[PDB]
Amino acid sequence: GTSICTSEEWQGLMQFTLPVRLCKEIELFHFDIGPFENMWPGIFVYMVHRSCGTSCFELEKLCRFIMSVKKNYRRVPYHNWKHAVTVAHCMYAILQNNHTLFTDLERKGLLIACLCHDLDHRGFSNSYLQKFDHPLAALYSTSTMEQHHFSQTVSILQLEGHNIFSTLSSSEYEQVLEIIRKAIIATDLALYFGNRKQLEEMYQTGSLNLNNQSHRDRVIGLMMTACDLCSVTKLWPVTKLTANDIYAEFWAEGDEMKKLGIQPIPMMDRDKKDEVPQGQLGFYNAVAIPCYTTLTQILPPTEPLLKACRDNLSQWEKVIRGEETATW
Ligand SMILES: Nc1nc2c(Cl)cccc2s1
Ligand code: NI
Ligand code: NI
Repeated sequence: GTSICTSEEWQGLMQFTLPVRLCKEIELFHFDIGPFENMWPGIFVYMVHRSCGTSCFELEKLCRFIMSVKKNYRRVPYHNWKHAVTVAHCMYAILQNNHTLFTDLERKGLLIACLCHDLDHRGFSNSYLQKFDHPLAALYSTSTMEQHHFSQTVSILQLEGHNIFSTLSSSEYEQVLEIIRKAIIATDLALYFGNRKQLEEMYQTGSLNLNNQSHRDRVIGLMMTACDLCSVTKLWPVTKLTANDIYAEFWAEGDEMKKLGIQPIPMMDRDKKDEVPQGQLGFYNAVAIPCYTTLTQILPPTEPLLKACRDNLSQWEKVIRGEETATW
């Protein structure tokens, strides 16, 4: 089912104003929402306003939406409200450096998609649900969770006075849902591998063209992935801390696989922490680097995200060689 924010919750956010000093920081790729928990909702409003305009959605309908989107996230270590807003910010940063490539309808859809992309997450992966045949795996055969995430989004839209997209033409309403659906589905990392490879080939052969709708969906696809993984693009100490959350969640799933007579993969096994560095190294070379490498080629203003990822790759190599500092 679906939860609704209180009258007290959405009204408090409307009064919200972003401290002056933050306006300058929020624009940067490396900005870290972490030290500002109370502000997160109003941080998103700010990004929506700056990107899509103040007269984009009715403020009340938007604020009701956001605080209900907050409440429908779970107290899991990683795939939580904190993550949703961190992905939204990275998208906002990309959009601001690439504003005129994307239409007004796309930007609003992509920002909403990022905030909604992990809705009602349980801390269990696609592997888990399909290995053990959860009812979600039978209803959604591929990209299982990502389909539930979008289904959750639509359910929140259908709440009393929550529909932010109502003041669009019925044709544009169809379009923005499809943009959102295609964005949320693209966060399934299984799909990423094929997407990047294809996008790379289209760029090298020069056939890439943003006026071709199928190309746009793919670039949007890579952008979604870039935002999903942006923890690997923050400053090393922030990157290190977030990893602890990702693994805290991985390990609790491993704790379930054991009882049902399965040795879970090394990455999810809490008695196998020693492999974590080399696992990150592998994940950067196989997924992260190539994702930010390709995105930069397509959108050169996004280059700082790749610089920061190369930076964190280097720090994981340092941890492997035993050169690790304290960092808490
Ligand atoms: N830093 C991050 N690491 C991972 C791994 Cl190892 C698997 C899947 C997603 C992510 S995000
Ligand atoms: Ni997800
Ligand atoms: Ni995510």
